Formats: sequence, C-alpha cells, structure tokens
Amino acid sequence: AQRVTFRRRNPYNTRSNKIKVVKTPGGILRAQHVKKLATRPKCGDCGSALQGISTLRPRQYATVSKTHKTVSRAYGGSRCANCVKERIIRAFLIEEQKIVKKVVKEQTEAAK
Amino acid sequence: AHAQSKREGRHSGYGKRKGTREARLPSQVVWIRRLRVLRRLLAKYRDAGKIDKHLYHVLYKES
Amino acid sequence: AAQKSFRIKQKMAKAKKQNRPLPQWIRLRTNNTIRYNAKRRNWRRTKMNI
Amino acid sequence: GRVIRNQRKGAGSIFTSHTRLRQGAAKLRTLDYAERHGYIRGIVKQIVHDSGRGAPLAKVVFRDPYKYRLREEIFIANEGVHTGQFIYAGKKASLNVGNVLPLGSVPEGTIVSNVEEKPGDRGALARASGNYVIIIGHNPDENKTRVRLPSGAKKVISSDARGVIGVIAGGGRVDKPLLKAGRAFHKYRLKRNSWPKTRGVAMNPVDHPHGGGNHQHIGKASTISRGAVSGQKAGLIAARRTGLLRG
Amino acid sequence: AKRTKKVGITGKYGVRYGSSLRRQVKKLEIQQHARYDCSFCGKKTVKRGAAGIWTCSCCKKTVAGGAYTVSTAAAATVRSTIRRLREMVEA
Amino acid sequence: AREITDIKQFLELTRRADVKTATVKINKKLNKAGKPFRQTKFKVRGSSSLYTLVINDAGKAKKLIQSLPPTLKVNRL
RNA sequence: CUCGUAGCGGUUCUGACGUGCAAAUCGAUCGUCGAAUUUGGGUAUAGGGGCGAAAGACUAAUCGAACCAUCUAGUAGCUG
RNA sequence: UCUUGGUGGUAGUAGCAAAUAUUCAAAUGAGAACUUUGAAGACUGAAGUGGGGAAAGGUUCCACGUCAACAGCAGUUGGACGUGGGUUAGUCGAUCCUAAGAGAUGGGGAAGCUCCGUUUCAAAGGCCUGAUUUUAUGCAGGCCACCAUCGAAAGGGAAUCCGGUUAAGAUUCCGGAACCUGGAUAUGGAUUCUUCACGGUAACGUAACUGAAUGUGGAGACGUCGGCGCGAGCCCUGGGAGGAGUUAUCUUUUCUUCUUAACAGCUUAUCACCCCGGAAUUGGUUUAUCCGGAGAUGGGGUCUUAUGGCUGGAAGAGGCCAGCACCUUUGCUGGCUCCGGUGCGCUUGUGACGGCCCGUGAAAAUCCACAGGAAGGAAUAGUUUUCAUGCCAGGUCGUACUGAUAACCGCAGCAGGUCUCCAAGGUGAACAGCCUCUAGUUGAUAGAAUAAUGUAGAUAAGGGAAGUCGGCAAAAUAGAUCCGUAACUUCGGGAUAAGGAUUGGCUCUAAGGGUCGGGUACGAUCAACUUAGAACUGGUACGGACAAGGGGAAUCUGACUGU
Ligand SMILES: [Mg+2]
Ligand SMILES: [Mg+2]
Ligand SMILES: [Mg+2]
Ligand SMILES: [Mg+2]
Ligand SMILES: [Mg+2]
Ligand SMILES: [Mg+2]
Ligand SMILES: [Mg+2]
Ligand SMILES: [Mg+2]
Ligand SMILES: [Mg+2]
Ligand SMILES: [Mg+2]
Ligand SMILES: [Mg+2]
Ligand SMILES: [Mg+2]
Ligand SMILES: [Mg+2]
Ligand SMILES: [Mg+2]
Ligand SMILES: [Mg+2]
Ligand SMILES: [Mg+2]
Ligand SMILES: [Mg+2]
Ligand SMILES: [Mg+2]
Ligand SMILES: [Mg+2]
Ligand SMILES: [Mg+2]
Ligand SMILES: [Mg+2]
Ligand SMILES: [Mg+2]
Ligand SMILES: [Mg+2]
Ligand SMILES: [Mg+2]
Ligand SMILES: [Mg+2]
Ligand SMILES: [Mg+2]
Ligand SMILES: [Mg+2]
Ligand SMILES: [Mg+2]
Ligand SMILES: [Mg+2]
Ligand SMILES: [Mg+2]
Ligand SMILES: [Mg+2]
Ligand SMILES: [Mg+2]
Ligand SMILES: [Mg+2]
Ligand SMILES: [Mg+2]
Ligand SMILES: [Mg+2]
Ligand SMILES: [Mg+2]
Ligand SMILES: [Mg+2]
Ligand SMILES: [Mg+2]
Ligand SMILES: [Mg+2]
Ligand SMILES: [Mg+2]
Ligand SMILES: [Mg+2]
Ligand SMILES: [Mg+2]
Ligand SMILES: [Mg+2]
Ligand SMILES: [Mg+2]
Ligand SMILES: [Mg+2]
Ligand SMILES: [Mg+2]
Ligand SMILES: [Mg+2]
Ligand SMILES: [Mg+2]
Ligand SMILES: [Mg+2]
Ligand SMILES: [Mg+2]
Ligand SMILES: [Mg+2]
Ligand SMILES: [Mg+2]
Ligand SMILES: [Mg+2]
Ligand SMILES: [Mg+2]
Ligand SMILES: [Mg+2]
Ligand SMILES: [Mg+2]
Ligand SMILES: [Mg+2]
Ligand SMILES: [Mg+2]
Ligand SMILES: [Mg+2]
Ligand SMILES: [Mg+2]
Ligand SMILES: [Mg+2]
Ligand SMILES: [Mg+2]
Ligand SMILES: [Mg+2]
Repeated sequence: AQRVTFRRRNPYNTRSNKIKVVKTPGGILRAQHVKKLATRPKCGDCGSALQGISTLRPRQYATVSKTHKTVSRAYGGSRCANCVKERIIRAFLIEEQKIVKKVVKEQTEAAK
Repeated sequence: AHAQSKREGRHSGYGKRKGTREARLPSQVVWIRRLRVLRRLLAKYRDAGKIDKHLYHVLYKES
Repeated sequence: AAQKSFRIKQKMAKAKKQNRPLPQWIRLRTNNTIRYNAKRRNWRRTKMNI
Repeated sequence: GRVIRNQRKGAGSIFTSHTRLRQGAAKLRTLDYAERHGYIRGIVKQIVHDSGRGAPLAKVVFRDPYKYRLREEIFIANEGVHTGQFIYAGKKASLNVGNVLPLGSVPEGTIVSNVEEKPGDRGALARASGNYVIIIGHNPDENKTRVRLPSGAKKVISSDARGVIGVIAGGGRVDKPLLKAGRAFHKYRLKRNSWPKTRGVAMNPVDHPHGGGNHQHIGKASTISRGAVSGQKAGLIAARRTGLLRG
Repeated sequence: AKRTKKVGITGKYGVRYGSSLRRQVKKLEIQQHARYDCSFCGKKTVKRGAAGIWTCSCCKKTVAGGAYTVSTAAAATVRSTIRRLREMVEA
Repeated sequence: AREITDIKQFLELTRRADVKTATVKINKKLNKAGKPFRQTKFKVRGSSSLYTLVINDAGKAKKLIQSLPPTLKVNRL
C-alpha cells in the first residue's frame, strides 16, 4: 500500500496533528490534516448538551448567524428547556410563598 | 489455491494450528454472535407475533 | 535546523561568502606575503559554533 | 561532612507542594457585616475532589452584599452536605450541618469543623478528613470558649471565631491499607516529594549521623535535645519517653 | 458458579500483600463499590465518585460522605447530637 | 462552488456586474437503459463563487444559450 | 499477574575484541515488558554545594569532593 | 622517564577479515574490481537499507568544470576541489496565550557587586461618550478595584485545497477552486401605521428578526484500560473496458489501469429531549444488568451532523490505451475511465458504555450565548440588519538538503549513541522468524591458495559429568489439541507441576448464520471460518524449515513488583 507523510513540520502524534488518509483526484493517497472535533454547548444548570445549537469550534461561532446560536425561548442558548421550565416554576412558587409568609408573619405579630 | 483448499477444509488439522483455540477464534466472539442470533430471533417472533411479550421475557433471560 | 532564527541565518549567510579561496591577483601585489586563505572553513572539518 | 536530606528540604527546590491540580485555598468566607450581625445564605453547587487532599471540597456560592455579582467561596465539605443545599453563614444562623456560626453562639458539645484559631483567619482547626472539634466550655465574660482539638488537646479560642457544623467529610480514609508502593507513589505524587525514605542507618557517615560501620546500628542515642541544631536532629527529637506505652 | 471460596473482589491481588491485609481491604472495596440507596430520589443509584463524594446516577445530586461508605458511624452520631442541641436551643 | 437549481435566479445572477465570464460544458452521460443523454452545464464566474446550473434536457440548453447577455464572455468546453 | 515482541536494562560465557569498530563495543545467552513503566522538550536545584528507592553513587570520559583562572615559581630534611 | 623540533630500527611488518555478493558486455577515459548504461544474480523485506520530519548541522542540495590533496585499495567518481544556481506563504510554523517557572516596579535588606519579593503596607488607571457643528470629538458625564514582562517551532490557537511545474523550490510558484480576519460600504431581501418578526401543544424551526452598562453561562478544557458499535484508508474478491506476461501442454489464466481534494448546498445519528398514553401476568434491553408512576413498553415527533449518501467543485484534471504524424513549433486526434461483494482482518478516527484510584487525570488568550433594558427608531418600507451579494488589504522572519553503517555528537567517512509519523502479500496467535511486491541498495581494498594455531558454526561410535572449584559451555525440552496433575498453601495459588498420547496429505461427513412472509399443513437467495468426526494414503512421515519451557526433591536468604 502507498504510505503517507505528515504535511507539516510537526512529526509528533499530538492532539493538533491528527491526519486522515484520503485519495486525491490524482489517484494517490495523501494525509489530510483533521481539525479538532467540536464540543456541544452544555447547559448552564444541568450541564447537558443543549439542542438546536451548532457544534462549532469556539471562534467559528462569530461566523455563523444568530439562529444557529440561540433557541427562541428565554435563556435560549444558555439553559436546556427543562432547567428553564423548572426555573419558571421555582420562581413562581416562592413569591406566592413569600406573600403567604408575609401575611402569616404580619397577622401573628398583630395578635401579640 | 491454498485459500480454496482452506475453504474445502484442508490444512486445518492439529499439526497446522500454532495458536490456542481462543487465539485462533476468541470464545467471546463466538458468544457475541450466538447471543445476537437468539436475540434477533426472539425479537422477530415477538414482533411478528408468534410469541407474546411474556414468553419473550422468559426466553430472553434464558438466552 | 530548517526553522532558524534570522540571527542564525545572517551568520550562516556571512560564513558562505567567506567560504572562498584567496583571489589570485592579491598574490601578485607588491610586497605581498599572503599565500592562501588561512581562515578557510569547511562544514566537514570545523564546526563554526553558532 | 555533607548536608542531610532533612536540612535540604528547607531550600524548597524539589521539595515543594505539587499544586497544579488543586482547586484553590479552602478557606472560610471573609468576616464582614453580613456574618457579624445576621447571616448570609449560600448554595452548594459542586462537591469536588481536591488533589492531594483526602477531603472533598464544597463550592459554595454567595451573593456579594455591596455589588451585584456572585462570589464563589471554596469550603471543605462537611459529611452530610449535598449539592443544591442552602448554607448559612453568620451569627444569627441556625444549627444545621454545614452552617457557619461563631463558637460562642453554638451550645456545649457542638461538633464543629474548619474552626478559626483567631476571628477571621478563614479556617485553621479540624480540616483533615473525618476530624472535628468539640466545644467543652464557655467563659462569656471576656468572651472565650474551650475546645478539644483533634489531637486531644484543650484550646481556648475567641467566641467570635467561627466554625462549620459537622465533621469534615472523607473520614475513615487511612483505615484502608495501601497494600503496595504504587498506591503510596500516587498519594505522594500529588502532595510533595517526601517519598520514599532511605533509612539513615542504611547510609555512609558523611550522609547521616546514623550511617556507617560494619553493621547497621545507630551508635549514639537516637533521642536528641531540643537544644541541638540541624545535622544533629536526625532521630527522635526532644522525646520524653521512648518505645511502647506499657506501664 | 462460585469462583472463589473467600477472596471475592480481592482475587485481583493474587497471593500478594498478605491475607490479613487482603481481608482488610476486602471489606472496604465491597463498601466503596456497592450501590447505595439515595435519600432524595429513593432509587439505589449512589456510587462513589473520588472518596468522600457520592453522586446519585439519577437525580444528579452529590452528597459529601465518608471515604468508603456513604455515612460514617461517627457522623451518624453528629446528626443525632446536633439535632438534639438544635431542639434544646430552640426549646 | 454553489449549485444553482433554478432559471430565474440564474438570469438574475448573470446581470450582477461582478460576473463577466462564464463557461459552458458539454458532457455525454451515456448510461445503459435509463438515460444516455447530452448533459450541458452552465458555470457562472461570480466574484466569490462559481455557480453551476445543470440542464440534462437538451431542449432548454439551446434556449438558455441564446438568452445570455452579450456583455458576458462564454467559454464552450 | 504471567509467556513474549518493540522497548528499557545488563546475568553468564569470566565468549569475541583487548595498539578495538568502540577511552565500554560486538555476539550469544539473559532480566523485565501496561506501569514505582520508557521517553523528547521546557523548567528548578550548583561544589564542601546540589542530588541520592543510598553504591561515597551521580553532578559534561573529571567525584571520599566538579571545572576554570589567580594567590603560585605555594612548600619539600625526598628523587633525578 | 629534561624542553621544542626533526629522524630511525621495528617494517614494506602487524594489518586493511562484522553488516550473505557479486558477474558479463558496452560506453567514457592515459588509466576501470570500484564510474555510467544495459543484462544478470542477490539483499533490506513496510518496527525497511523505503518516503518524511524534530534537535543539531549549515549549503552538505543542484549544475558545469576538475582530480594535487582527501574517500586508510583504486577513482574518469564523490558529502572532496574550483565556479555558479537555488529556499516565493493572509491560510505551514514563528509571532499571540498561559504552564512549571523566570523576572522588573513600589518597598525593605546589604559596605557593595546586588539580594528578597511579584501583589505586595504604593496617590500604581483606561474604557466607551447616547452619538458629530462652541469639538484637534470633550472643557462632562458615565463605567471599571485588577496592577509589568518573559516562558511551548510537540500544549491552546482564525482561515487552502487539487492538478501541473524545477537541474535544484513548493499546502509558498502557475492554473483552477475556496476560506478567514480587519476595514469600508452600496444594493436586494427581512422587520415596521401592534415601532424592535412569525410558526409549532411542545421538544424546537426559519435567510433576516435593535440591544448599552452590568452580571451569568458555555466553549478553549483534558486520565488510563477493556470490550462493543460506526466511519475512512488499506487488504481480499466478482463482472466488464484496455495493456503486458506465459503458452510443448494446461490455464474464461498471471500482473496491471479503472481516481475524485479543500470548500458549498440537500439529506444523514447512537445519545439526549417533547407530546399522547398509563404499565404486575412486570416490561424494555446491552457482548457486558441497567432502566421505568420522578412515567417504562408503544405510537408520533424534535435536535447535535462525528460520519455517510447525492450534487456542485469535476473531468475540462489525473490515469490506461489506440491511431497518425515521425530535425513534425513539437505533438495532433480518438476511445475507455464502469458496476459490485465480503470481514472476529490491519491501521486510524469516533460514539455509547463499563472498570480503576487515599491517583478523579493544566491554565490563559480567545470566541459565543443568555439575563437585563440604556438609548434610538415607524412610511409606504423610518430605523436596524449576526440574511445574501458586492469593494479593499493581509506585514516581518523561516522554508534548500541530511536526519545518519558518510551530512548530528563521539579527535574521523567510528559496527557506538540520538525524539517521531506512514506500514503491502503469504506462513503463523502474532508488528516473531522465513520468503516475496512497491521503493531502495548492491556500499565495506582486492586476487590466488586451502598449512598450522585461531574466530564463528557443526557432527560424532561406546560411555554419560568419571571433567571441573563448580555441569562452565553445549545438549536436551519447546507450538497446539486431548488426558492427567502432587506436596504445601496466605485457599488467590503451586500449575504449562510432574508425566502421556495426537499432529501430514487427500476425499468426504456434521453442526454453527443473514436477508426475504402470511388467513377481515414454506423454501428460494447469499456468505464466513471455526470446531468435531470418518475413510483412504505414505520408506510411520507430519509444530517436517522457522519458531519454541528442561524438569523434580531439598537448605539458606530477601515477602512480593521495583532500585
Ligand atoms: Mg502547536
Ligand atoms: Mg486472535
Ligand atoms: Mg470469556
Ligand atoms: Mg533575529
Ligand atoms: Mg526506609
Ligand atoms: Mg553503605
Ligand atoms: Mg509482572
Ligand atoms: Mg515476567
Ligand atoms: Mg525485550
Ligand atoms: Mg555487571
Ligand atoms: Mg570478555
Ligand atoms: Mg583503527
Ligand atoms: Mg508481561
Ligand atoms: Mg526510542
Ligand atoms: Mg557542605
Ligand atoms: Mg563503603
Ligand atoms: Mg579541577
Ligand atoms: Mg610547583
Ligand atoms: Mg621529542
Ligand atoms: Mg617510526
Ligand atoms: Mg601483511
Ligand atoms: Mg586475506
Ligand atoms: Mg535475512
Ligand atoms: Mg529477502
Ligand atoms: Mg559532477
Ligand atoms: Mg585512497
Ligand atoms: Mg590516487
Ligand atoms: Mg550531491
Ligand atoms: Mg562547491
Ligand atoms: Mg495557522
Ligand atoms: Mg503578554
Ligand atoms: Mg510570550
Ligand atoms: Mg492540553
Ligand atoms: Mg499541489
Ligand atoms: Mg524537495
Ligand atoms: Mg495558487
Ligand atoms: Mg428593500
Ligand atoms: Mg420573516
Ligand atoms: Mg457556547
Ligand atoms: Mg480549499
Ligand atoms: Mg420511549
Ligand atoms: Mg498509534
Ligand atoms: Mg452578513
Ligand atoms: Mg520549502
Ligand atoms: Mg522541503
Ligand atoms: Mg527532506
Ligand atoms: Mg566536541
Ligand atoms: Mg573512508
Ligand atoms: Mg503479512
Ligand atoms: Mg491466517
Ligand atoms: Mg562483509
Ligand atoms: Mg558421543
Ligand atoms: Mg550414541
Ligand atoms: Mg567429580
Ligand atoms: Mg578429577
Ligand atoms: Mg549453561
Ligand atoms: Mg491444550
Ligand atoms: Mg506438561
Ligand atoms: Mg514445584
Ligand atoms: Mg528482593
Ligand atoms: Mg535487608
Ligand atoms: Mg519477615
Ligand atoms: Mg525484582
């Protein structure tokens, strides 16, 4: 089989020096330098991959448009639509608790 | 020509094996093939309908 | 080293231009005692130490 | 006539702490008006592992009182503290495990950890895994409190000094045997270069006061004074009694 | 079948390290590798996560714990003692 | 190298004032029984992209080659 | 953990060689080979100091105290 | 055994013997064992004597001329000598970031050379104004609490590929095809009389779809081992379209070409998630037993695009041929370049998992998003456009070559040492040994003869350790299948204990799969190498070369792996 070479002056099998052997229109095999695989943006609350958002290297996000980077909700590209829904429930149930805890506290000190 | 003789069952005797039985063919690969066969058959018999979901779960753990 | 400094290549460039014999007309000059380049260097005989 | 290994450690060249992977300095929250007159509510967001430390670290997140921002303090996690737990630090706080209160405002026999030796030095006592501090007394005029330290000693600290309720998590760690030099190798890989240890009796006399001779023997008494210096303090330093504890 | 009479998890150590020390590690390797019952979700899904750390696989909630078991006997006492001192303070 | 799948955007593209040249390719796609036809490609030299419009029906290939502007430079083969 | 390559070491022949191929090699036979492994680069520790899983081992063929220059033409009841 | 220089005998002596190996003819030449070409024989045998690189070297690269010295023989040859030519980048690196660390400043010490310290006990400071006519944009608000700088040509990092080209350069040149960053900027589209979009129950979708201070979140960003799945490339192979080989005989045969880049659009997914529903007769399910009233199975969906498929790039290039021209400028013309299969294969990438830890396996630059609502803004398109298209620019340094049985270090053209990528067929468990393909080399003073003594390799009747300090060296054993396996033991081992049978070839037999299906008592089709058995056969050979444990009973001693 035809054998290939690293096409850059790095001769070491580092993380930034990965190759894929590919066949050219000239009929020969050649090394092709593979970029690093991208990581999905994780959730800001549960830390799971959050969907609808592109999986790009961190400077590629300045090239693509806003649709690839955000879901149409509140906390779109930040949280994961279950942590957001839990956040809306947890928001709501505490001011209704705080209002109740206010009228409980006010009434019980109004007595004695 | 030697490859066709191997297919027909020649040059495979005791004097032609240098590796162990597991080195020549790993027993795990034998198990993996044979378990995947029974699980293919069991899912084919449940989904087509010649066993119910109760006899299936008995044979799946027996397989 | 195939990825040099410029300061290394500049001294490497100087050494090649010095890597010549004596010009022959210098040996014909009046009261001339120079017979040869006494400061000739080879890559094979003397390493030039950066 | 050569400097010994116990002397060479103070130069701090190859004898430093291997501190790349550590999560930070595990301290208490800095003593302020929130923690001196009322309380402040934190939240655990991580129980992480500290490299070279046998005790987990709790990352507790507070709100800054004066600026809108979040301040992440790093605690030593108490056994029983979980993620998602509200953590209270202050004077008016409630006794739960993981709450931070002054030693004066917690009762007798309370079990505390990450206890300040002086009020506001951000945690000095009961920090290794499993250890704790018991409050054994009080002198409310000229505010002090008597404790029992993990060595068994009795200390008198200010009642304005703080502590975290509970034991430090990770206890029972040293009860497991290492079984092999490999598991000792990776314990000390992330602490410091103190391992292995060559016996001084296994040496040449130039290297150690115990080395040399036709047989491996100590030669002089291993008990040395406190009133000696470097190079002579190789053995039992300032020992009161030696050998087993059999009376 | 039943592959070993007594060594169990400690068969990886061979004949090495002594039989006392293999017995000493055996009760703690069983203790650290067991799945424990979660207190929040109720499922038996708590495993050790670098000693002192006990994350439940479901409900994603981590509990600071003992080195090899979830709760030590010593910190069990602390949960009884601090609970008593909390009531007698607010009594 | 974008691929153009429409006629009216193609004509709107050929008057873009950054395009000045184009090339037309004749391919002889002879297969067995489905379609041994005469493929015609219309490649457009935009400033940042090369636009190909493929017309496998040989009728429309005669129609489009007339309707090209005369300020554009066409390359046969 | 084990057999055993690559690797990394260096048991024995007290083999070859011993004005060598080599101021430490060559060959066979060997130890070990998924970790207290092996290794490049960066970095830190410097001479009565460092460093040492400890042999007075290693610190540029130099080590029971490196190397360079000076004091110094050091001194010699000793040999030429 | 003075110092420096010179010179002898030894002496034409010792020697020029590792790395299988050379041979014939012609050419050139004064001169050929050694040069060049052809022929032949061979070897490295893909963990290479092959293609590249890192450090180091520095011109050794390439051409012409040349052979005094050098290549321990020779020399027409050369890494030699003389003269020249040669290294092209927005995309590859450096440059930038931080690491371990190094290190100024403020300040303290020290007679002083200078030492400590890197945020300290310092009055340590730049950032945008919403947006412009009293603006060289401040003579204003407003915001920010850190605090040098150096530190990686293997870590992090914006973006380039294919084809061709040279005597020597190439991801740099040329041709074609892209992309990124920075800047400026117009048009179309989008949104707007509800002034900052609409659809979907939802997961989320789209070409767009304002968003200041401040805050928060994510990416950069991570261990190792195991098995499994998937992809690429390779290997194996069928049909066909060419070319070459063998052809006494046989051979629908043997070898060989049949390729598709970066980039772009459309599709493509295990995992994850949403809706309906409500589960014991418990179901789903992995090679590996996890999951489910905190909502399983099931039916519908949503998303990531690793990756694959189609199309553009792109057949116009590259390859293989054919015909005709035949100092033809030098080519011209024409055809083919197609469709599959297989897998415990090899190398690699990835995904979901599992195991391990008193080990839980970097940082920063950088980039994005969200929260918030500061400010500004509505006519037939006011603003704003992270939508499409259009314009301009991308500096400096490096780049040739070797990377080693001759380009580095070892006094040198030294059997030494020196970091790494790619990796064909067979045998076989195998990246072993042995043989071959591609590529490469055939270099090492030669010739003749075959004394002793050597060195390296062998064999030896009968005996079998009598040898010797001592079985030193050698021999013996060796793979695999089946049988059998003790003392003792920390119950894990001992253990391949010890021992004992079988092994070839040929012709068969028997198991062991996938895809295809039902009525509101059924077999087409393809593919793989394991295992077991049988007969027949042979100078009883058969792990036929290669490869490959000697074993047992005791004592001392250190527990062990390691140094
Ligand atoms: Mg790099
Ligand atoms: Mg195998
Ligand atoms: Mg098995
Ligand atoms: Mg320079
Ligand atoms: Mg010791
Ligand atoms: Mg000693
Ligand atoms: Mg071992
Ligand atoms: Mg071993
Ligand atoms: Mg080996
Ligand atoms: Mg030795
Ligand atoms: Mg010898
Ligand atoms: Mg010599
Ligand atoms: Mg092994
Ligand atoms: Mg190596
Ligand atoms: Mg000293
Ligand atoms: Mg000694
Ligand atoms: Mg000296
Ligand atoms: Mg003297
Ligand atoms: Mg002399
Ligand atoms: Mg002489
Ligand atoms: Mg002679
Ligand atoms: Mg001879
Ligand atoms: Mg060979
Ligand atoms: Mg060969
Ligand atoms: Mg020449
Ligand atoms: Mg010569
Ligand atoms: Mg000569
Ligand atoms: Mg040359
Ligand atoms: Mg020259
Ligand atoms: Mg770059
Ligand atoms: Mg900087
Ligand atoms: Mg820098
Ligand atoms: Mg990294
Ligand atoms: Mg090219
Ligand atoms: Mg080249
Ligand atoms: Mg170009
Ligand atoms: Mg418009
Ligand atoms: Mg719209
Ligand atoms: Mg992100
Ligand atoms: Mg490209
Ligand atoms: Mg479901
Ligand atoms: Mg690899
Ligand atoms: Mg745009
Ligand atoms: Mg170059
Ligand atoms: Mg080059
Ligand atoms: Mg090269
Ligand atoms: Mg030197
Ligand atoms: Mg030579
Ligand atoms: Mg092979
Ligand atoms: Mg095979
Ligand atoms: Mg030879
Ligand atoms: Mg005999
Ligand atoms: Mg005999
Ligand atoms: Mg005898
Ligand atoms: Mg005798
Ligand atoms: Mg022997
Ligand atoms: Mg067997
Ligand atoms: Mg046996
Ligand atoms: Mg035995
Ligand atoms: Mg030992
Ligand atoms: Mg001992
Ligand atoms: Mg003992
Ligand atoms: Mg050992």
